Amino acid sequence: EEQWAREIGAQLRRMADDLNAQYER
Amino acid sequence: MSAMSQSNRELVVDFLSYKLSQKGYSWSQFSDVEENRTEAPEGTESEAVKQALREAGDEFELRYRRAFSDLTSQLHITPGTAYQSFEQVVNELFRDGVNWGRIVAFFSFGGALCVESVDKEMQVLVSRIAAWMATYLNDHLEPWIQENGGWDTFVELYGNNAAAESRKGQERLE
Repeated sequence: EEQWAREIGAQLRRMADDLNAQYER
Repeated sequence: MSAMSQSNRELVVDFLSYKLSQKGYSWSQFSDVEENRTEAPEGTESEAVKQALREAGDEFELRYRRAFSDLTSQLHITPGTAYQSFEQVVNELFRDGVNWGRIVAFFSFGGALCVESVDKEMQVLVSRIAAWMATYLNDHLEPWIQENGGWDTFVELYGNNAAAESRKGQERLE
């Protein structure tokens, strides 16, 4: 399995979560 | 498979090819960094979306104000465990909701992991990332990101026109 996948998804969504700010970070 | 996703697949490749171009790797012809298919006029929608995608393509984390180093260190992948990573990517990308943020995150990260992935998996790995990027974004993200605006927030980011006539424009009549 992929134990490092924890960051491949979490760390990916982390920065992408900035979308909630709606342009205005 | 078939839902209007040509410009989306050509766009992701334009940027991904730009970062990989520094190393000299391209699936299209070892050189492109543009589209090699769309052939837009560059001054009506393609130049506006392309320029906005770049400006926000580095605002994913904003001066690295979210997490620590995790886009080059270690990096695990292989033909048998990578499936777990992909399933986690989309699942986690659905945290707050698949939006324009998913594009900026996959831009820098996808290029920062691709440079190390291709060098650890030949030119066969990145060649899949380009196709899978479209299959996944089209599977459940094209209509989602567009439903909330997606490209609308991108152009408003590089254009700063969010407080001009977009707020009181598409929030009552449209």
